[PDB]
Amino acid sequence: DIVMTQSPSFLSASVGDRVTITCRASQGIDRYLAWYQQKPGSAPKLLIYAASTLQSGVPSRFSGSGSETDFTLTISSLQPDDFATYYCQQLSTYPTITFGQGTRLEIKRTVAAPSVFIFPPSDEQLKSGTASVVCLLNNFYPREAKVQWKVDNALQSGNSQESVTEQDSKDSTYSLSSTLTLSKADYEKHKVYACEVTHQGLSSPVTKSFNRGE
Amino acid sequence: QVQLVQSGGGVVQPGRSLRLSCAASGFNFGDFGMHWVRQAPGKGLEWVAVISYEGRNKNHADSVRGRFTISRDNSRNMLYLQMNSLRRGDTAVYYCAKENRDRNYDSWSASYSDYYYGMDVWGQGTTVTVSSASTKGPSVFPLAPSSKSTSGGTAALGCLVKDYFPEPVTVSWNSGALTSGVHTFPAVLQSSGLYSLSSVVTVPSSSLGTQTYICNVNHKPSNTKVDKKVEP
Amino acid sequence: ADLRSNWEDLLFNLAQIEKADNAAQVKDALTKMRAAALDAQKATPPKLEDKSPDSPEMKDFRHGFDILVGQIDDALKLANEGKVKEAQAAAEQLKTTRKAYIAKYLAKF
Repeated sequence: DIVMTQSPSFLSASVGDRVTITCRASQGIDRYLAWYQQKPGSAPKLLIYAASTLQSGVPSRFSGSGSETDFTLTISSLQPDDFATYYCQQLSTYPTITFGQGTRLEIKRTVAAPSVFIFPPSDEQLKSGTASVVCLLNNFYPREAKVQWKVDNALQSGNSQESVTEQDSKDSTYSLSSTLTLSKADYEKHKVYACEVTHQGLSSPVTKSFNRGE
Repeated sequence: QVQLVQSGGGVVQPGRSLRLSCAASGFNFGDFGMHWVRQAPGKGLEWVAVISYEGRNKNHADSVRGRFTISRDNSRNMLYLQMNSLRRGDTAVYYCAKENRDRNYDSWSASYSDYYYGMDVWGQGTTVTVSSASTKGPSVFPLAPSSKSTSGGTAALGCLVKDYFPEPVTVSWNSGALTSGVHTFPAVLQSSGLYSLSSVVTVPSSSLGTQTYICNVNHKPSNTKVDKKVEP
Repeated sequence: ADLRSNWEDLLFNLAQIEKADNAAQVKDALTKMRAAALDAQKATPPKLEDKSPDSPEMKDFRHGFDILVGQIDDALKLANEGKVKEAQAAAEQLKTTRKAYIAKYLAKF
């Protein structure tokens, strides 16, 4: 099947910026390409079809172009309503249809350092055979943030799951939770557990850490 | 009003089957091809199937062919997706969608007007969760305001909502009154098959001795409610 | 059959040919395309209702289906000989022929 590759996957912009999103087809699809907008919790919305035709009701600041294998979608001057994920869709091989992987458009703002907190396992949870350590990175920007868990200066992977909020309504920052899970037999096998955080807004990586009995 | 209203879905175990429905109104249903499209948790749109205006011609994506069957009943303005041999990878929100006709064309004109011009009207989406897990209420542990959950001006505290199924839970803090500086994170699916999340709030170091903070968790699929208060 | 149903038989069955892994699927799809093409060849497309059967457009319409059926029959003979991928390759030209010879006569009026 034809592969649609959108670029970039993520980009930041401010209200009033001119924004360009590209899609690239693994082979020629003439002009049979459509663009969609999707916000979380809602269905996609058709913006453009036949590569350049504006669906009725879509504001004129959206526009599309391209032929054969290279296509772009342009927003002349952003509005707050336009922060969303955008998908291209090729229909040249109808009735086989394929989508691009999407491009998320986010609000740009100034670098904001994460305020980092760590929480020890509450021992109601201890009495039930497993321990979870949680590290919180509050209200940071940009999204790119590296979190590494040190247990007694020995670092891990394959043992940690993380989650991120969406860009905040008020201040356009992100927050991130990293949860480290162990069987409590191994939880007090060891001694120190550290949450090391790398971020653009921190001069040097920050590690806030606990010890069993902290 | 041109619209598609979906019904069906829910939690279904692997290898079993489910039927999605999509009721259309406000347009000539039997003049348009119809599609199913799905979106797995946190991922992009994936095209699933299409059926011709008449129901005589259809096609399905490689990933569902032989297990999913699109169909329609024009006399009842109904579109169906019959899903058999369900796999955990089929967990998704499923959308039905009407084929768009190019606006220069009032009626069918083969490839000038139909097929190649996207999908203009979408249903509201139906969640399908394929899991062997059983309905279980969460366990709720505090994230106590430490002396390391410190900023010198504002403290952070929260609640760990561990091990529940299925989605969703709801979290409030002291029953609706505290809403500034709240962050409830998206649930993550554990290898266990159950979900878990954390909710946190940042408060002034001032209020750790003058106001109480309780998180109210609610998991309606299990009818379990827990109000667990968070202090040092 | 309705002209739209015949048109859609040529569209949807090309996908069945491209995804096939055995001869039976290819011949079943080619056989439906043949019947759709012969039935549509008997029709009067809506933009040609003012025209005599001896007009260049009507002759052009009817004979474009002759080109298509000839090409369908070449693919079909390969599929009957068990040459699946040769038959699949030969079926790729059907979309080109359909656009170049038939599509324009389906525009409204």
